[PDB]
Amino acid sequence: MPEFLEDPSVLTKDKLKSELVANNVTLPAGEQRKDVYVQLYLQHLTARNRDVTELTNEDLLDQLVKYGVNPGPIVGTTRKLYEKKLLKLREQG
Repeated sequence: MPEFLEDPSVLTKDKLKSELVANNVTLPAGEQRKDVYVQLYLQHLTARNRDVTELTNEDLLDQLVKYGVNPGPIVGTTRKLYEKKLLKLREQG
């Protein structure tokens, strides 16, 4: 669980998606919102890792893939869900 940014919101949606795939994070089907991807990053990492918002859509996916997660391509309303979920994975760290 490599040290992750304490503020991944600075990441783009595509970047967060790769992060989740790089983390072998599995992205549930039926979810395409940026916030969902942002919280998933916080839900998986930050929630256990104890800016993600500045990551670009491309980089955000790179991080999601790293967690072993491969959901649907962040549309524009599910991105927040993934951002929140990411925090959960980050918490695992």
